[PDB]
Amino acid sequence: XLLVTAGLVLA
Amino acid sequence: GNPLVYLDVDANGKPLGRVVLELKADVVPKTAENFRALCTGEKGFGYKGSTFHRVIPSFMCQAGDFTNHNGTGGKSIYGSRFPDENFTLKHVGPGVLSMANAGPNTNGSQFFICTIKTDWLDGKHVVFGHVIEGMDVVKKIESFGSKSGRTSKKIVITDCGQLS
Repeated sequence: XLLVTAGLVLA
Repeated sequence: GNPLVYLDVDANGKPLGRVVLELKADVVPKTAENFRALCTGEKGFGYKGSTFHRVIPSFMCQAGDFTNHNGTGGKSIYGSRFPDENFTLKHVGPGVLSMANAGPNTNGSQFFICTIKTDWLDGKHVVFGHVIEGMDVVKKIESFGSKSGRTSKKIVITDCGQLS
């Protein structure tokens, strides 16, 4: 999807 | 009375210009102070020389991983992680400055500058400032990204610091 994560980037 | 910081950004060694960020220390003092100190390098580490590693057109530009340079690292002035201070400020539009994380209470050093309203992130990411000048430079950064987030050029924070 459209997320802003730090390690496991998700959909 | 709020802090002001800058990022001077290159693409493959070619200057793109300056981005000037206001940090909303009146709302999120603890989160603003982390970002300010990572820009000045005053704790002995920080953003200078690190990259925008993940850039997605019409979404956001992500940066701040000065330890691992790949999205897995970064650290704050308070240690590896610090709590979500509050969710008072919202992801209202382009130019919002907000913390990346890996779930609740995992703020470190990574951040993003929005290139659209990212309101689905409200309540999940701590917003702590916004672009005052240099949104045209953010748009140049954005142009070097792709839907996958992979950049076509190496986008480097060649200098950073405080202006206030």
